[PDB]
Amino acid sequence: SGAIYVGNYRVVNRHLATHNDWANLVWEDSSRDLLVSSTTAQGCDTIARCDCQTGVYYCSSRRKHYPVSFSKPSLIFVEASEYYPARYQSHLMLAVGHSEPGDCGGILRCQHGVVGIVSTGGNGLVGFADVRDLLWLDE
Ligand SMILES: CSc1cc2c(cc1NC(=O)N1CCC[C@H](C(N)=O)C1)CCC(=O)N2
Ligand SMILES: [Zn+2]
Repeated sequence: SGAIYVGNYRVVNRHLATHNDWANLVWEDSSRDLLVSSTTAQGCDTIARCDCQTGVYYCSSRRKHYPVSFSKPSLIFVEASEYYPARYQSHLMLAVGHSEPGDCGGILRCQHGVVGIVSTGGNGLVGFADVRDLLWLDE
């Protein structure tokens, strides 16, 4: 589990979004596993606007933060699941690191702020849904 609170928005994994998220929907994209809903309070997370390929992520299955090198946002094949058929997920960045399904929502951050959230994993690899291109989260 896990979300990004910036301004009047809440950013979560689309496959984990609540009824409240869908009732206050701003934008969703199944191909990125992202959903953004509106909030009544002011979130204080800062979004990074950079091309960093190093950062730190929170791994709930280990109650620990891990430093990682990660790839640039790209289209990557993601095996079928209870939430989606087999498909290419866009804007995904991979890193060598531990992850388990309940780890989705863990934040990835660089020295410039929030980079994205855990969205995929499998065989000593963790995938992150990038959020740095969503310039409207700030405005
Ligand atoms: C960190 S998630 C994860 C971690 C692990 C495993 C599976 C997942 N599940 C995943 O990749 N999903 C399902 C949930 C929607 C995901 C999606 N974006 O379509 C795709 C298998 C065991 C393991 O070592 N790590
Ligand atoms: Zn950065």
